Amino acid sequence: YITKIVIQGFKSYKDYTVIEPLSPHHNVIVGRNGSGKSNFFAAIRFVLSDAYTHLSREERQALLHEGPGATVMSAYVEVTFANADNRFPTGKSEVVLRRTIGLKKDEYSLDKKTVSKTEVINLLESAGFSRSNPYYIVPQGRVTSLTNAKDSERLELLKEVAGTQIYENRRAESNKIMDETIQKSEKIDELLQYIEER
Amino acid sequence: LRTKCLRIINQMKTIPSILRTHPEVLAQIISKSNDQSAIVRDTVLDLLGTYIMAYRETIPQIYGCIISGISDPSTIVRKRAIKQLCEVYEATEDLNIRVDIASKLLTRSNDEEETISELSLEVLEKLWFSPASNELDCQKGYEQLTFLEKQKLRVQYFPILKLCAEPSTERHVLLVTSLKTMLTSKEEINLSTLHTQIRLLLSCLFNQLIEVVTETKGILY
Amino acid sequence: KSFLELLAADEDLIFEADQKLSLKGKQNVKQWIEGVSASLMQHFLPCILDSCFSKNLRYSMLGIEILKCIIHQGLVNPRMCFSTIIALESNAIKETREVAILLHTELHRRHESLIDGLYAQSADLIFSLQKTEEYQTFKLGEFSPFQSAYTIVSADKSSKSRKKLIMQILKPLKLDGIDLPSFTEEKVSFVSFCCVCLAGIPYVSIEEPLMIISTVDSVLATIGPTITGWMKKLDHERFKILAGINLCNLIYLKRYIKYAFSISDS
Amino acid sequence: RRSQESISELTTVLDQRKDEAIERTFKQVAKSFSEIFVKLVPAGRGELVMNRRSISIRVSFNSKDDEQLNINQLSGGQKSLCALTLIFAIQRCDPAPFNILDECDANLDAQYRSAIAAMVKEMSKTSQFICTTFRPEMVKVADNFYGVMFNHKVSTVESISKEEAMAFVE
Amino acid sequence: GRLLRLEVENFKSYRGHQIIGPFEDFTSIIGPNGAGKSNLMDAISFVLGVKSSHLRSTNVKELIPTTAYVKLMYELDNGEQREYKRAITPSGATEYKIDEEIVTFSEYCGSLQKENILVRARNFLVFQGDVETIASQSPLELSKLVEQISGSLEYKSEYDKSKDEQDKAVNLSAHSFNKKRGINAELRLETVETRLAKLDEEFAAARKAAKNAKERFNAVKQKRLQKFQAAFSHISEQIDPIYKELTKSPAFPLGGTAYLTLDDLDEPYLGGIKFHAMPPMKRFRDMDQLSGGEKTMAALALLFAIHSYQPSPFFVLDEIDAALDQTNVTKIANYIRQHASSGFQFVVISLKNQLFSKSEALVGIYRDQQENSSRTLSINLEGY
Amino acid sequence: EAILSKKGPLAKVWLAAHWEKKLSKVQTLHTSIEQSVHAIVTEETAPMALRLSGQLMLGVVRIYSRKARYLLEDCTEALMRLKMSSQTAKDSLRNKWDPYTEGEKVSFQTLSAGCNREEAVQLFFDVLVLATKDVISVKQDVAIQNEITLTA
DNA sequence: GTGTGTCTCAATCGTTTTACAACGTCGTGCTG
Ligand SMILES: Nc1ncnc2c1ncn2[C@@H]1O[C@H](COP(=O)(O)OP(=O)(O)O)[C@@H](O)[C@H]1O
Ligand SMILES: Nc1ncnc2c1ncn2[C@@H]1O[C@H](COP(=O)(O)OP(=O)(O)O)[C@@H](O)[C@H]1O
Ligand code: BEF
Ligand code: BEF
Repeated sequence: YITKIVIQGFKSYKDYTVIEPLSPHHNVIVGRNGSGKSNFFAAIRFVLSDAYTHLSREERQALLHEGPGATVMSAYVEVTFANADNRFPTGKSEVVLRRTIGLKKDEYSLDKKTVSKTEVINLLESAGFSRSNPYYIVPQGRVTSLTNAKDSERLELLKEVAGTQIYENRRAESNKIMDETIQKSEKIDELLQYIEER
Repeated sequence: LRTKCLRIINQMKTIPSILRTHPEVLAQIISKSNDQSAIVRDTVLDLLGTYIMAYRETIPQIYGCIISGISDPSTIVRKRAIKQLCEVYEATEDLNIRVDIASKLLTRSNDEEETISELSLEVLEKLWFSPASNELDCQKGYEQLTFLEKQKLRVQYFPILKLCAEPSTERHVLLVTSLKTMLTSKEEINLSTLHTQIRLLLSCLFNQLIEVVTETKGILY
Repeated sequence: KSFLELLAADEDLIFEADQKLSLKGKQNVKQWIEGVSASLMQHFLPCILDSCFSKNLRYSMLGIEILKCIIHQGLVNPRMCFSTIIALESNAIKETREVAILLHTELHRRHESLIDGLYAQSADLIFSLQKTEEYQTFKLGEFSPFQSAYTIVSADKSSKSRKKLIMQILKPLKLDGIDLPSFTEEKVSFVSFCCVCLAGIPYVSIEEPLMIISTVDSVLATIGPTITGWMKKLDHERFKILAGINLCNLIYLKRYIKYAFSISDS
Repeated sequence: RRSQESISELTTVLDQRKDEAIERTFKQVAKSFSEIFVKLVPAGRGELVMNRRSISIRVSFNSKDDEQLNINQLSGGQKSLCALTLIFAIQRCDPAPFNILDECDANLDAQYRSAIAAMVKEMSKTSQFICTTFRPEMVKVADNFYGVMFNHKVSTVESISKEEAMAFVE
Repeated sequence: GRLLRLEVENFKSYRGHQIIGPFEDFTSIIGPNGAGKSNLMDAISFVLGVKSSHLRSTNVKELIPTTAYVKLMYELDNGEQREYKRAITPSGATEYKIDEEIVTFSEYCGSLQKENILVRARNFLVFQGDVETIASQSPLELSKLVEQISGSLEYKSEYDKSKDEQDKAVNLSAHSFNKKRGINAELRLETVETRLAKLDEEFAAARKAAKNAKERFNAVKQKRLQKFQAAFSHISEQIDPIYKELTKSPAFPLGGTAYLTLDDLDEPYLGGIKFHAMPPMKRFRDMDQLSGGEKTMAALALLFAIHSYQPSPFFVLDEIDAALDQTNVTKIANYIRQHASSGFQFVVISLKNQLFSKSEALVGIYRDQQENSSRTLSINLEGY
Repeated sequence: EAILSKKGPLAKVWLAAHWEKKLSKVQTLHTSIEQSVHAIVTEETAPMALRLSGQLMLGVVRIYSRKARYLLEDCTEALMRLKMSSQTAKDSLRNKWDPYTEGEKVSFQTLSAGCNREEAVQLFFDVLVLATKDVISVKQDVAIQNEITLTA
């Protein structure tokens, strides 16, 4: 599926590091006790999830690299997806996403198109992704997650995989729009009756 | 309304001759060089560039309100102030003000925004060893012909030596890192073109270094 | 010089960086080395930040260079050595009042939590440097060693941290009366030093000393009229004179605060 | 006005479609869970039951009957196994994208780890997996292996092929 | 001395009267998953009286098939086998007991605490998947933990109540003198003189009350600070040598460092005990963006540092090696091997064969499918 | 197919819901509603789900609102205008006939490393797994040390 | 063949809402 990733300036990743076009089947990562695995998965979650949102000054500084080389200002992660039709803009066979972060700026993007956040949120939402804490991702030692949570949350996850939350949200929003139109329509009717008289 | 007026006069008259009759009005906009609005700051920097292009004789007393904008938080003021320093550098001839251009350029080699660290190099490149004339190709330095020794390379050469003479260990390192970063240019042709200019320089100084074997204490150093 | 040059090898990747970036930015196509320095500073730290206050300028300037490197690479816990940066912020020659402010404004930009209350500790150091016995009467007007401290923190909407540090200065301003008979001249000389450091500093707002005057009138009310029938009565003790002189230093300041901005009425 | 009444019809039909989709997806995920869990252990029953609302994961580690074995009183290993069975069944019903696993080998045994390895082989046939461990059972199934190393205050990634299954297990 | 026996009937997944045998120094629980292998730590925690919520269950009828009890026997270095038995009576109440005499909690906790076993703040225990969250919680609760080891909580209650008494007296007296300066400032009429006399006497009364309260406050603060300073002083001088003993592998003969700092040296209860650590090849970062393995090592070093102050008779470890490689599990195995003596009894649960492969006694746990009774056996590692 | 091409009005309303309210002026506002409803009521494009139907419903109601607002404005203007090893151990035991104690099953098993350490502990973990799945009944509480009898 | 005049991409300066962290309120679980 997804092919290759580049990370630079991220935590414990100073320079220009690329990973090979990995295999579509099972992949494993092995290394030392405390090096570069949790950071790798945190970068993958950083580019595509709902996390690191309510950040602050020391937060948007906590995820850079602090070293003796030179003071680093910005960092960026970029992934490469080899989709077929799962993502809606099928005109692009190799979609690419990236999120750069400085000390006082962040920008989502598409294939060098620097769009805002709401559009990439809507893009990932039309695809088969989930905005909030995703079940297909498990962080360090957090595997005993969806076996001890309150069972209403399990109903919530099941309604999530069936895709209904956004449906209810947009339905309510549409109802609000309908109320605005019903008032405007009453106005229209009174004014045109005045027209008709005159 | 204060934004609009100074925005309008930036192109309104097309003649700074109004300030030939109103130097107190010019003194008005000099005061607003430190306004909080980042928008009005650049306007002052644009107007003051235009005033030098025609009414040239105000190089010294204007110069102060120019470099005072390079050390500012906004990027627009910095990306604009730099380009005005370009034009001023050629029209001016006092080497003592030329060095003040350079020290304020090299200090901004690195910045919070990436583009400031981008523009600051080529605007330096354009000055030091990339002249815009003829006879700059396929030759070396020769003996006092076409008056290139005291009329062409004296802007390519002179402001160097007085900038690299600072014994401060900051200067000797801030330069040498910048030079290597300048080498990795945009790669249309990246090595041979820059070579030809500096191979001339490296032979040009060398001709003045051949003066050391045809000759003085500080000059050699 | 050997120590600084040793540490400089890790920092020489500033243009040896580009010597390597000529193979990194433009690519080509025992493991103790990283951990010799980061230990041999902590075994010899307590002399390093003691040398910085000497009069031998070459000795001092070549000490502050080491301190400039250690915090920049983070080899020793900055918490242990942050209480000496403020003591180098003002009480020296002009040639070092830059770098101290630079480190003091670097940590407060991106760390903000490892250093937030330590001012209360570090202010004991500055008073521990200069001697005051029958001499050097702390008359108002001198350069308060926190003149820049409030400036560096106030470069935002700091409705909280601006309040935090002044709390760390007023800690002996109120008289807790840790033991009401026992206070020594140097102990009340301490609080008099804390008076002037609050005095000579300008502010961006006006509200923050209005609670300070609210505190000093409490000690004026609470413990003042206790000693009022003591000084006037045969004065044959040092319990009160070590305090009543300190207590009457408060009306000095409070009078200076009514003229600190000439806006408070009473 | 005609446009208004047509969109009202649209809201009604979409609500009906939502409800039938919820029902069928619950049934399918329940069946998938039961199948995967009975496949994992030589003898056991697993099933999900929705409560009376529109969930309770009645697990049992034996074949004959349960002894009201309340969840989060069983063990760490059993509930880790239950969580993995849940996510793997959800993905079996509908293929999810690029799932990622960080140290699932936490409190399992040999046999459970082997059974995990075989079923994740099949799930790798159907979808995209990336994972991290230290043990010899998960390693034998990826057919595409990597490796990281930390030197000079930077972490680098590489690509290796055979030495790791003997170097970082034994 | 040490733990010697455990006889328990009808505990959770233990039907019948089972007897858990000899517990030498550094014993290892072992068995397949999902069958015994930590109900033993649970039964130990239940004898050492604790709330059920820290255990896996959430009530007291849910540990059985009739009413049950756990009885522990302990040695006091002088031959006396003192037994502590805790039962579960019907309807859900409970009855504590020492040496087959019914005794309320008071003397239970007292005569238990006299052997350096602090149960109000359990420290000798650790639960499955909680080793790494011992060095990552906020600094206030680390100060709370070390203060519970100090045993000064009544001091905390008198402290904060007296602080409330004392801000109340001082602010009331402040507004009081404000109104006095107000009223008397206009004097140049009976109104002002009544205001004078009554307000002066009111303020003198508030002053006497404030002075008394200041005395009471100074007393409680002096006692609390004596205890806290004793504890912190003795602990914060001992963590760096043992941390360097933990992290100095043959690969890195300069192990690393660890620091415990605080903000106000005189008033420490305000800012919690900040704690930081440095692995061998690493710069200074806080305990948030550190990884799992160093978190585990730091937490174990912290617990051993606690042990350096007041020695506990035993120490129960669950799966402490969840996220570790081979190097440092071999290191901690060597530490535990060469540190256990007459004062310490390490009872460790783990699966990695390398870890428990060099114990002294093993307790293996099986599960006969006939009764669903997770029965167990035990064996020595001395004849081999 | 509204995602791919620009044939149907379903593509236009999808743009309206997906991008923003803008980039759809009055000249392209006047589209059809009934066609959009009969395109959404049938099965959607390559993603068979409901999320896209929800977005389409938001788009059609937004277009509805904007057209109604434009009608209101025009009517107001018109009014204005008209106003004018567990196997290896299982094997050794499977062969050996009852009775057998642990000490003797260990005696006939010598681990390749020669240590009475890892061999014994692996033997122990083994007999534990075997007893865990209905191999052996064992007995040890007879107050005799190392007295486990092992029998199928 | 050279200046034209129109269309499309980037910073910045008020709002806005929205996530977040402090604070009473209950309700279950015990122990005397
Ligand atoms: N902001 C950072 N900048 C640089 N290095 C970091 C930063 N935060 C954490 N690290 C280092 O990253 C490493 C974490 O690697 P991880 O993948 O977390 O180890 P594990 O192998 O246990 O998963 C540690 O050395 C940690 O100190
Ligand atoms: N009250 C009870 N009665 C009978 N069995 C129980 C009871 N409570 C828990 N159990 C079972 O006891 C077993 C717990 O064994 P434990 O020792 O907790 O497993 P681990 O090996 O992870 O430590 C589980 O099967 C659990 O369901
Ligand atoms: F819950 Be036990 F530790 F396996
Ligand atoms: F080793 Be990582 F933190 F899982």
